[PDB]
Amino acid sequence: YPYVTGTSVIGIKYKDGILIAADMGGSYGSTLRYKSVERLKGIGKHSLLGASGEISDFQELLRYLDDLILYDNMWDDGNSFGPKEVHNYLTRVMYNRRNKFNPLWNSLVLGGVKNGQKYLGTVNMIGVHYQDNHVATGFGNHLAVPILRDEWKEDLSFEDGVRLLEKCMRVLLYRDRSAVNKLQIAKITEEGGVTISPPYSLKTYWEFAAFKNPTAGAEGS
Amino acid sequence: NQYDTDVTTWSPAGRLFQVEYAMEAVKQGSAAIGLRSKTHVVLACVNKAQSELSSHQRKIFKVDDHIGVAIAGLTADGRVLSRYMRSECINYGFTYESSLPVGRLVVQLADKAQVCTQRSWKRPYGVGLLVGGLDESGAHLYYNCPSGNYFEYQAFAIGSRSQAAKTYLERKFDTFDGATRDELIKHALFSIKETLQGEKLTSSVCTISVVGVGEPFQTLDQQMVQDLINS
Repeated sequence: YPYVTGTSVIGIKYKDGILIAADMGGSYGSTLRYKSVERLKGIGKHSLLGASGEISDFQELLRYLDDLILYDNMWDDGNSFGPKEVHNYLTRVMYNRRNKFNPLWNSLVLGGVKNGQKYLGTVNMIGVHYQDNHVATGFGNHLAVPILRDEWKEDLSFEDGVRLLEKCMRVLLYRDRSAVNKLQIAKITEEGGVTISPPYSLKTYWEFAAFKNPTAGAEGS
Repeated sequence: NQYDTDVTTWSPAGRLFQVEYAMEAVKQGSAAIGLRSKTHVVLACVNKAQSELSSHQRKIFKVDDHIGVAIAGLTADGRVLSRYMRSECINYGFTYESSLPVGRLVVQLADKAQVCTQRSWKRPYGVGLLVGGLDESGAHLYYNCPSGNYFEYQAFAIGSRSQAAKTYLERKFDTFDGATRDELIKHALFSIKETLQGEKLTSSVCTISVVGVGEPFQTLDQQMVQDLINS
């Protein structure tokens, strides 16, 4: 069963690089046990992934990928895994562990840029995978892919990318009940490398007259 | 010689006579040539016409779209190793969906030969390979040896009567660096001509194969090779 689980991890391929956002919450049933669980990591030189779902399993996937990437690096023969190979390895491991009826309970968003070809893709807890311009997991797949599809552009700027991604993440924060206001945006680019935003919280709006007074009256509401 | 008869027994001089002999197997086999450029690797083989009745056997094996082999020595061990490399490249493709670099495949192959070289009750493979394929850094030529050592070369000739080919390549390897595909093929034909004791230039005796940065591994046909020698 999933015990300590996280939530949506949206993804948006923008000009000159890739952006991924994910709140810092790990919930335990209904409680938010944890509110500072960095759920985005940088993998190798050319990659970056976030995970949703069980946080123990995600921490294990990090060990798998760290051994993979260290073994890859120690060769020093001048070729390394780009986003594509890393994502394919992730799909293979997730599917294999599904075949054992012992799944890794996570949903993985992995993306990155290598040789000027920027890749972004996803993997499910049962091996379902696809590579796209913008991906999401969990409720980010209901409440964020509509707005991502609606507003994504071929050459989205970095600031426009951040503002779109925050639009999505705020829309989730309004209506997910599993999401904490803390969150991180991760930037990966060619020749800059991965760069993870410091944690922060988004301003939210509640002062609508209909909210203040459901119905309307001097006494009732 | 008391230390001669087993793989695990170091002689007082520090020599594994069994591995030395396994390396004698390749020096006795039919000759193979190999030579490269920044982007292309040519694998040939002076495959003998022993009799008017017999034919030869396939020595230059494809392994992947981008890696080729040219065994030398016990053909059965060569077949086993080529099968192994083929399956290894296919596994790499299955997992990462990309080409396995040559530099890594050769090291894995050398580890296989070594682990055979170490344990008792086993024997060194007794076949030496000229492996050449592709990598992000271009195209490479390697020589696996039965002893578990491996090397990277600009051009190398192994098998019987290779000195005739080596003494030629020594005087031309320095131009291969940027030479165009056809220049490598012409050089390889000349090399095969040198090792050809009969000195007869015919398409039947020698086989050629080429792999390049955008040229999947392929074996030049009898007619095409005959056309080149006719030149």
